[PDB]
Amino acid sequence: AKSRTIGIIGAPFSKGQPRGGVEEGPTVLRKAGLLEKLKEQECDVKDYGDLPFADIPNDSPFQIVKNPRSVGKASEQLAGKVAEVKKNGRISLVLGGDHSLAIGSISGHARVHPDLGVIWVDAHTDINTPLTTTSGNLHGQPVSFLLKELKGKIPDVPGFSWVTPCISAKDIVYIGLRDVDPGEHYILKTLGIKYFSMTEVDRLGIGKVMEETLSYLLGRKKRPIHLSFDVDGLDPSFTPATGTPVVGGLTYREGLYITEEIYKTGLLSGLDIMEVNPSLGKTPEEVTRTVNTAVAITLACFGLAREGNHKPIDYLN
Amino acid sequence: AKSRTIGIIGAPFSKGQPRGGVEEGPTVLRKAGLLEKLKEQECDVKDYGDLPFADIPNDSPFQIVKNPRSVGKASEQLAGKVAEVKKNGRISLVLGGDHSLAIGSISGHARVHPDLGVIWVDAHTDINTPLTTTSGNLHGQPVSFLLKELKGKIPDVPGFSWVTPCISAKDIVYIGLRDVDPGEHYILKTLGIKYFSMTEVDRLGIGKVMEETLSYLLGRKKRPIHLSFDVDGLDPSFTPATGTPVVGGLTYREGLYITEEIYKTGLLSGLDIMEVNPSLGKTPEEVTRTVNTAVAITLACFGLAREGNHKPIDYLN
Amino acid sequence: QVQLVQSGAEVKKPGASVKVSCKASGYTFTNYGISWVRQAPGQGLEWMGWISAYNGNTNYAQKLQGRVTMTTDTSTSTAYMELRSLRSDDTAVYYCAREGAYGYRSPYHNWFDPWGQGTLVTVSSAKTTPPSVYPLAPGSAAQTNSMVTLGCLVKGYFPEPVTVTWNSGSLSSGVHTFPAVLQSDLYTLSSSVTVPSSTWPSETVTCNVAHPASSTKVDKKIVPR
Amino acid sequence: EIVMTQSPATLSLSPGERATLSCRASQSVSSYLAWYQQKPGQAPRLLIYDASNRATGIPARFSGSGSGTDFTLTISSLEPEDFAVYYCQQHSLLPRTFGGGTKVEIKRADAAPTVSIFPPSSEQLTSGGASVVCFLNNFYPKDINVKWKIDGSERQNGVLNSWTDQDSKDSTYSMSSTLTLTKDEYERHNSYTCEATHKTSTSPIVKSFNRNEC
Repeated sequence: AKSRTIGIIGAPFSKGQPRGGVEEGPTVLRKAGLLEKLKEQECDVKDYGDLPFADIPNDSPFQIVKNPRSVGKASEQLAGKVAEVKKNGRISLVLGGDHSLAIGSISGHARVHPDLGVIWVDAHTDINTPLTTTSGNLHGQPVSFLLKELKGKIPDVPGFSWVTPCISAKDIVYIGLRDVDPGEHYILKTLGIKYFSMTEVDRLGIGKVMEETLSYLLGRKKRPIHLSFDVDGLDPSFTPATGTPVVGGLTYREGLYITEEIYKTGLLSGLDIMEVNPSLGKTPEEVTRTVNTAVAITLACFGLAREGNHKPIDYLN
Repeated sequence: AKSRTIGIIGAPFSKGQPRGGVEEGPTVLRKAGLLEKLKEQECDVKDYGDLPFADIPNDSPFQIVKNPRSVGKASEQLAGKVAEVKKNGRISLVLGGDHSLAIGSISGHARVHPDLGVIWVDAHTDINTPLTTTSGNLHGQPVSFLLKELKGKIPDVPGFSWVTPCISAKDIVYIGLRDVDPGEHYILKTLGIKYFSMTEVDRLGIGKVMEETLSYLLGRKKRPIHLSFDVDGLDPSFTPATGTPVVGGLTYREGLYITEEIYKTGLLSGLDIMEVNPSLGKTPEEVTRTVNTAVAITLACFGLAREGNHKPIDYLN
Repeated sequence: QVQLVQSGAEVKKPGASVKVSCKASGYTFTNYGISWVRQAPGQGLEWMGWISAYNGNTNYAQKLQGRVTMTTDTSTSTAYMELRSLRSDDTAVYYCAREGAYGYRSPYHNWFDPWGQGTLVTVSSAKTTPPSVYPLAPGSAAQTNSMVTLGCLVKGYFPEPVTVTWNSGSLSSGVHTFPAVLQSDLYTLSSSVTVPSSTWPSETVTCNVAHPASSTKVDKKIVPR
Repeated sequence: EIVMTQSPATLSLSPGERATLSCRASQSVSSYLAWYQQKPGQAPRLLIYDASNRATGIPARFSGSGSGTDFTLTISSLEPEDFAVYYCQQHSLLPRTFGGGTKVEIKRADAAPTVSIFPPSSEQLTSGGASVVCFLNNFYPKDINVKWKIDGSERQNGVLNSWTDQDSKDSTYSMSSTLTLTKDEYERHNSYTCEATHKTSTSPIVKSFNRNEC
């Protein structure tokens, strides 16, 4: 079909967040069988394999941003691979890893489709500059490189010289914001980004939230949608084995509803499953709940509706 | 600012409910740092300290109501302290303890503002008389002393001779009722109190419930609002270390939404955090979830919106 | 400056907890997370848990799940570490150090730079007993050699440590107070020396041993025979 | 449960040239481990925070390398105050094991131990014990085995040994051969012997006494 034609791109990268272990991000999302659970329904899955990420030995930090050249090279390599799989007409399923990969995962996606939108399901806004950061991590700063309206307010970080800004401020929608910096909320209200934080999700319900999201991004003109999902955007009772768990977020139900309404537009054209950390489960059953949740999110992105799916042939014979 | 000017009043009192341990109610809500988590945003926090509660040795019971003089003296002392901090223009953050303190926590609040309203978030209605009770506890009877329409149906309990009724029947709104006596529901339907039990919360959603609550109390005239929150009004998967846990209640999300919509009226003028019992957690992690939940509820009452908060100065420099 | 102060050197038999304060000064608390690490004497440093001060995250270690509980006290910024079902393998120095909260607002930190000064924890059911100093010193006779030193033993004291000086600490050459060693009967043994030669017979030297946990002093006058 | 292995189990280098060390991981820690300076009886002072970059008050001379399996700690300007039990620590995997111990000693010409043996007291005979220790003092390096004998027949299960930290001036070591018997076992035998064994001692130094000899 046009949709559910998946090119999986693994990304074992952990130098944008401190809690290591997301190097085994694609390892666990594949050994829990994302491919074979995609291959029941008609998903032409082509595994492009995990990427080889080089290890720069002289990784001198920035002022506050630490390990910047590793993230620059990893996101440049990932943006090349994503533009490769989007010139093949597939849907770039990137799965990591951490949100420090989303710089390349959206830049390479915009090398093929320059007028996309991003639905950013995360607990956090991830919109810090290298100046407004307090953390100094790059799993908290992907969006600020990608917005066109923050050019000039971003210093020339070592490694990010290739990053051309790709999306506008009014072409990114947040869902599930509940842990926002003061600097992040100042940027979020200055640029006027249409966000749906947990206040608005509790106000409207996830049906009205997804309706207003799809009317905001697709109501003007049909265009590709890049769900950059994150697994702390769900509640930690569903995904506890994630890097920065923030309590009281989206349920497993509401997460599946977001993904199903993105699928039934028929314009999902890129997906990110980030921050899966299979070593922060206090039991391995916690890791099992996290990875089964992320697998079910990915499957509901690519056609597994909870109502069920039938092949269009007769079964009553 | 006008709001978020908090005068904290501790209240280590446990003689209105049988499960002792809420004597260490303010002890744990302060050693989890409610003050310092208030002091990031501009909250002029002034700790008025825990109260000294005298121990009456000849505490003879009533017919069914047991320990009545201790609750009478504790609520008289607390009502004096609350009227003291409301003549200072602050917001009376009372935190206990148990709902047997809410008699004084609303009487002293009405010594300064005689036309207030109460949003009563509890699993229970707490509206028993000393006659209609079966429990004989006073954590189940604060509201009946405070309603003006139950004068004459309340016997002269030893200790409660000072209690002048303060609020009317149509100036109190319940949210989260799911464990109601027959006597309590008879009073609740005879007086016509506008309650939002879990049937109406599931029907309308917490957005429509809080909209109808604020339209019911503030739609006629601007007046102070006294959120008397209780931590069994939330679901026991979020606050298990409470005195009378009733399953299937408000989520952590819906609880934070109630508090945020009370804040954004700009008329919150008194707060109660009651029934926190740090010895009923079966693990200390259960106590940790309870106290972090109650701290997050209090912070969202006093300005911590989940969208984030910025100081009104430039950060992009 | 950035510090961590601990208190105090406590001994518990197999019994109740070893709740240890770790007072955090200098830096902003609720912006980093204090971990804890044990050290048996002459051994490595086994990690044993980490609380965050952002929001009370437990995150304990393997082999003790279970035994440790760890909370915060973020008004007065101390951090506590309890233990349950104590055992004589827990004769360790309990350090507390700061990982940094691995939440989202907390700065990048992986590397433990306030470190607390350590806490002497020996878990044993012996009783507080005064020591018993047992030397001799024929200093200085001439048995077979030209270098006859003089030394003492310290027997049967609990808990640690003793303080052994020679001629009230005035005799200083060769002073090497030997660290203790635990018996088979859960008691302790230690020693010390100075170094005279065989050519100093008029040196009546007393080892001045004081064990203040039993608050007794034994000064041993030694005469050769 | 990553086991961290340190390749120099012991080390003894003079005030002088480089004192390069090693910490080998079981996995790829990938530029995420630290180095410490635990002097005995003290808090382990941090040397290097994440494989390099010289943490905040380190004097002038403690660079290092890593990235990402076996990491090297270099002491280029040796500075003999730095004789401390160093430790490496992985951080970016749980649980957080440390290294093993890299006890950097002091180098001197190999000194010979002074061997002497001492009887129980008469006040011990009023208390009811037997306590004989063969003492060895001012040697280098540490390795000495000491054997006890019941007039020639060997002793076990009471033979205890104890080492000090290395002295600052002569840079030597000392060991007591702690041994305790009972009063009834003391009067049975007389010739209580001590068999020393040091690298400087080509012959085993046998120092003995007799009961009530001196």
